[PDB]
Amino acid sequence: MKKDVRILLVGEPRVGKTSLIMSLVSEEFPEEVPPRAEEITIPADVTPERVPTHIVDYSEAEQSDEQLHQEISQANVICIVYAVNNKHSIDKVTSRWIPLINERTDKDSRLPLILVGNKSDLVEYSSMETILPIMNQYTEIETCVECSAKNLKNISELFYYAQKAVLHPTGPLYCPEEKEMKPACIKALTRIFKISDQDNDGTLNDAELNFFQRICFNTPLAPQALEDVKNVVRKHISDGVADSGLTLKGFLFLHTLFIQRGRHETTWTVLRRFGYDDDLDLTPEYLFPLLKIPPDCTTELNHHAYLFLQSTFDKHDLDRDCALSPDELKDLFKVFPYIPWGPDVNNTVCTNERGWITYQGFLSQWTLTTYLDVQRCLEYLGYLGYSILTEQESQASAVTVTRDKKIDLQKKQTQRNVFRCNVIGVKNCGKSGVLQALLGRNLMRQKKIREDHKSYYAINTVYVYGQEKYLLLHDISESEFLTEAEIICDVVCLVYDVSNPKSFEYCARIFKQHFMDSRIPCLIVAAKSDLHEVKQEYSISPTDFCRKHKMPPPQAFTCNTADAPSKDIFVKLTTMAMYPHVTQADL
Amino acid sequence: MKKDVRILLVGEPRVGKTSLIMSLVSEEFPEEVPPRAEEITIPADVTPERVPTHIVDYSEAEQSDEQLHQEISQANVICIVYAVNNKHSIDKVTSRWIPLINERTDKDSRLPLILVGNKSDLVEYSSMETILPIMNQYTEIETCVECSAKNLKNISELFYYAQKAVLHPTGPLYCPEEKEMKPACIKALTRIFKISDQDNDGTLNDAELNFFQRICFNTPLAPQALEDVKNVVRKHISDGVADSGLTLKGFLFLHTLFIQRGRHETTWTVLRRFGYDDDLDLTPEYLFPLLKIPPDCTTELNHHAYLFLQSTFDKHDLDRDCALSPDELKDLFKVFPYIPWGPDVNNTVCTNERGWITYQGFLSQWTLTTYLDVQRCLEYLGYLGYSILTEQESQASAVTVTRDKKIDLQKKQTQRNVFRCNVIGVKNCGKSGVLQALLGRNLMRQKKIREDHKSYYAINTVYVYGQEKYLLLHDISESEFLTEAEIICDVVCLVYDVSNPKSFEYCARIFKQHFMDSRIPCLIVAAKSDLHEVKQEYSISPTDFCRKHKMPPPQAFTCNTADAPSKDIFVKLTTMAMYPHVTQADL
Amino acid sequence: LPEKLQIVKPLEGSATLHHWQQLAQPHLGGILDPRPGVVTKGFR
Amino acid sequence: LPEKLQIVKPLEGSATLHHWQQLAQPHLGGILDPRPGVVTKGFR
Ligand SMILES: Nc1nc2c(ncn2[C@@H]2O[C@H](COP(=O)(O)OP(=O)(O)OP(=O)(O)O)[C@@H](O)[C@H]2O)c(=O)[nH]1
Ligand SMILES: Nc1nc2c(ncn2[C@@H]2O[C@H](COP(=O)(O)OP(=O)(O)OP(=O)(O)O)[C@@H](O)[C@H]2O)c(=O)[nH]1
Ligand SMILES: Nc1nc2c(ncn2[C@@H]2O[C@H](COP(=O)(O)OP(=O)(O)OP(=O)(O)O)[C@@H](O)[C@H]2O)c(=O)[nH]1
Ligand SMILES: Nc1nc2c(ncn2[C@@H]2O[C@H](COP(=O)(O)OP(=O)(O)OP(=O)(O)O)[C@@H](O)[C@H]2O)c(=O)[nH]1
Ligand SMILES: [Ca+2]
Ligand SMILES: [Ca+2]
Ligand SMILES: [Ca+2]
Ligand SMILES: [Ca+2]
Ligand SMILES: [Mg+2]
Ligand SMILES: [Mg+2]
Repeated sequence: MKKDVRILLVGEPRVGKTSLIMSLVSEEFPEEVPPRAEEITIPADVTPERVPTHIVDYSEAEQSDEQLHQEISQANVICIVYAVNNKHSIDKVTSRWIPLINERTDKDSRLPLILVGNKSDLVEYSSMETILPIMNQYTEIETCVECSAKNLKNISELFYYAQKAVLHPTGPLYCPEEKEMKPACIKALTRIFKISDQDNDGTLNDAELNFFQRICFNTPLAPQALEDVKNVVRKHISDGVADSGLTLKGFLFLHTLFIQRGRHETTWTVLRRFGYDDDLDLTPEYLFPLLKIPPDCTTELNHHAYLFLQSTFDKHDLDRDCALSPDELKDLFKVFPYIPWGPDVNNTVCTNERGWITYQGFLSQWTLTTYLDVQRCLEYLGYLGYSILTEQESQASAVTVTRDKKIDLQKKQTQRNVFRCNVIGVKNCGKSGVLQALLGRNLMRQKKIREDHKSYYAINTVYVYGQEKYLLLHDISESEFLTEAEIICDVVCLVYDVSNPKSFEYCARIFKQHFMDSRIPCLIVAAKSDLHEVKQEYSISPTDFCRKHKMPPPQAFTCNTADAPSKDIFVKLTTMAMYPHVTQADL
Repeated sequence: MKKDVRILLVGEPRVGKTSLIMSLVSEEFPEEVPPRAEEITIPADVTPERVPTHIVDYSEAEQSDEQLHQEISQANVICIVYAVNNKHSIDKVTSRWIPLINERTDKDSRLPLILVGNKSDLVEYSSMETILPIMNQYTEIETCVECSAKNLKNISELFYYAQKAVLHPTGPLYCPEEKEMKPACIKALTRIFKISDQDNDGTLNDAELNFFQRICFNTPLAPQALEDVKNVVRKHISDGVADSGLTLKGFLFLHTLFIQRGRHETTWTVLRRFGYDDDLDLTPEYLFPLLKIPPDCTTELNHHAYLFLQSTFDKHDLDRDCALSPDELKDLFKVFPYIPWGPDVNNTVCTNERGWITYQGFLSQWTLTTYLDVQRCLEYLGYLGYSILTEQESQASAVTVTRDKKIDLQKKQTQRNVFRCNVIGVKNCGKSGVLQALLGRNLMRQKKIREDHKSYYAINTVYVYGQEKYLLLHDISESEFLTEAEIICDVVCLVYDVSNPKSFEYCARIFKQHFMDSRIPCLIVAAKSDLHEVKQEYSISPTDFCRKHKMPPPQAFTCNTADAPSKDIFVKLTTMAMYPHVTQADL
Repeated sequence: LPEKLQIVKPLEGSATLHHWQQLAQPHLGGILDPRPGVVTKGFR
Repeated sequence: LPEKLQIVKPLEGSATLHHWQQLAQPHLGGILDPRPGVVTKGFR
């Protein structure tokens, strides 16, 4: 985070600026003092941020102007000390010292300043006359602590308010001219409100607020003072406390009153717990943590993520129709910086009659991002707050890594849940009829889609032997050559055309390129069986070429039925995916 | 581990003991010095153990005798400084200072002492005359560093050898009288040898030694100097380097030469990496780490532990008969403090003809300790070195926690692998015939076991629908009342006697106590069907009382067959364990 | 003895550093609590 | 100014403390390497 904090004290001769440091280190006033103190540094266990603090003194008699310019250049915060039983010091604050700090310093960045008033035990009535122009003159003075070392009046408070200038800045949050918050903090606090609200009513009740106090601040509040918080935000603004509790406007009003009364750390702890930085953006190691993937391994989501996603679906489905409208889908991605899902997703996963994403489609899209590119899935779970709403170390505890493929063929047992199938076939032979029969749509529902929004991937659940699994189909286009990623699969579904005699050439040609030599079980299916069959022009018969190579015999498929198509090919493909050593005669 | 290290320097006036501390902090000799130095402390990033070090000086002119006794009482190591261009100092080392350290100190524990020789730049020939009686007199002097601050001769070496007296002791390892190691370190280094040897030949080759260097010391050795190590241990002892490499005797000889030449840290890093302490015993947080178990959850071993246990079985089966003899079972538990498995285990798990534990019995016993008491399984994997031989954080990464039971009945899907069945029946009705038919033994093999070694638990694998699972049977004895742990199950197997008319009373009585009201699927089986059946004396018929309560119809079982008994009841019990909502009519 | 020598006050056994540690903790129950003798920007 | 004040030498930019850190590291390749001017117990 930060390296070190250096506090520099300046001022007039005979103001007792060394006496404050000596009263801090001695815990009692020393009557006779040296003219300068050493660099007394304070350890990192006094602040929960664990950042050390260096205090350095300056005297004009023992130092030089080049040394003063070097220590002013090597600083982070400057405290200017005046004595209230004097008038030359207040004149020299605006005459020299605020010009001499700003003499060499460029106007791009300025160091924050603290004003210190000493010798307040000598005067009787506490007052403030000449300082109030100077706070109206320069925008860099933010705090005007008045102290006395003889009574020990705010001696352990001055250096804390000097350190809070560096560690907890008021720069990127508050604009003092227009007197509201900056819009980056406005956008940075609407997202925290939607994560902590767990039922989407628009209000925070007493149950979610204690969760917020236990996560952010620790040791949560007494049950009486929360109504005092609710009473003061009910008094100062009309649209604050609702029937359930705080709204978004009361939350933002409480945080801007915490900004403009001076307690900066209570909102900086809130924005630093949820993952932001000093520039109000989401950090690395929160969006992108480290996960190791061995070769020939797959990623899966465990049972903890499959309750969080279900609770998100049950949170954002307001009308209880078990479907997501585009209004509720826009409400789902308001915590995201950009919309992750395009119009391609609605043709990939299962849907209802109108064209809305259903329950199993919402699970199957999340069981598709994790299989292909796992870093996008750990990025997408970080926006919703997986590590916050479920108390875990990071986003990487949701993904489990399964066994190797070769050990699973060696020991003849598999524990996996997701299986990839590759569809290789000739163009214009109804491959997309096969990939849209897994989703339950016939040809009359296939005809009313646009070619501009077209998918190559499909995924749906398949029940075999009472057990629920996931089947994924990929359409490999006709290319005349295949790369390595088009070889990696578990089964393939080679499709031929019964109307075209040429087609059983090409797929069998693909079966002679890279697929017979590896031990991959494979299936041959026949498409458009509703049309009249014509005899193929290949040398060996397709049934004979199938039965020669130890294959299961070829099935039949048509998508011209009036109702939903039969799910019988995909059950056999999943069954061959689980048990590659079980030949269909051995079953 | 430790709090702080305090080094105290004593000696005569005008020996330059302050000049060593000033030459350490100034990195150059100061010609004029103050008579005393302050408590200059050295931070924790200079030693990998991360323990701070305090250096304190003493002068007789500025201090007092009570202050000297208090600082000698508040110390850990004392360095006594003599000047070699003097003879009064060597006299005062044995006259006062070694008596004055040992004046108040009890004889139970002594602080270690370092002897320092200064002013060696004045003399010409380095020699050692009068010190060699004193090392032969007191056993507490261990190091005799001679130094000079003018040439900077071993100034950064004296305080390291003083700190190594506290952090890396020679006390519990080496006995200087008989000149061998203590037997706790002898037993503490035989166990490290067997874990690092991964093929049980009795030797360490070049492959395992690089694994040992990478785990223990980091940045492993060059490929040329390992033959120099092997050459010097081949020279100094005859039974050292074998054909493959180092044996146990060469390993112990290398470690005792590292002890008796002074490099104590190389063996302390080895015994501290594998889990031991300063008292040479295994520590908590290594044997007993923390794992949280939610209520109504079960423990399982993942796929990483099911390769480590298989590699242990393939390591310790020398004759390759796929069975463990009691000689190899005694060789397996030589790294254990006590023998974990009694004679009860051979009647619990599967065995061969002679009575030896087989492959699946060795896996099934490890899938029984983890289900019942998980802390004993994380203790037992810590002796074999699961965290060392597979680079992981602890022993708790091998155990995974499954879903709740109630969510699994709610969503009608289970992902578990181990199922518990309870056997409730009348005494002398062949319950142990049922629990020893899962293991494949008939009545003729049942008759040749002793009643003194008798089991109540059984576990074996059951294949259903092509998938391998574990079935566990527990025999609940006749008690007339059942506790809570005898209610917790997945299925039960209520057995009745066809020879005794009373028996179907009692089991059905148990079915009216605590088991009908909960949604637990249950099975009724008939025993000793080889004998002649007699009609039961209950009011309703057993088939009618079975068919009234929505139950599957009662099976038949006899163990009087000549061959192995049929595994058909247990497949049905596992099938009812997986699918409690599937009634046998719905299948 | 040069000026490259850090002088460290220890934390334990100190009252002012304990006051620093207790004002350093973030809690939302400071909405009522005043403090004398400091004026900040936008203070009410 | 009392005697309860720790004076801390920093690690960085020091040669003797770097020598302390380099002799502090454990490595098994010190079976050849001598060192002058120290005699230990049982030294050969
Ligand atoms: N009543 C009262 N007297 C104070 C207070 N602080 C300092 N003094 C007295 O004012 C005198 C002058 O303060 P010094 O600390 O010596 O002046 P200085 O800060 O060292 O200024 P330089 O000479 O430029 O280094 C001290 O001797 C103190 O006795 C205070 O808070 N209250
Ligand atoms: N009679 C009949 N025609 C079908 C049937 N299935 C698909 N067709 C027609 O055959 C054509 C081929 O379907 P496509 O899915 O477009 O073929 P493709 O090989 O996947 O190539 P793409 O155009 O990229 O999708 C479609 O335009 C349909 O009109 C069927 O079951 N019966
Ligand atoms: N040649 C040489 N001279 C040394 C060495 N160490 C110290 N001296 C000189 O010996 C003188 C006496 O040492 P001191 O450090 O002053 O004596 P002391 O340790 O303070 O002893 P006390 O008076 O009891 O506190 C110093 O002034 C050094 O100049 C050394 O290693 N080599
Ligand atoms: N004829 C015949 N006798 C059997 C058969 N099975 C068991 N028996 C006899 O019935 C007796 C009952 O067997 P046990 O296993 O001892 O009965 P239990 O109810 O489990 O009670 P325990 O003594 O604690 O084991 C045995 O002593 C056998 O001799 C069988 O299949 N046929
Ligand atoms: Ca709410
Ligand atoms: Ca809806
Ligand atoms: Ca070996
Ligand atoms: Ca054997
Ligand atoms: Mg001063
Ligand atoms: Mg001295």
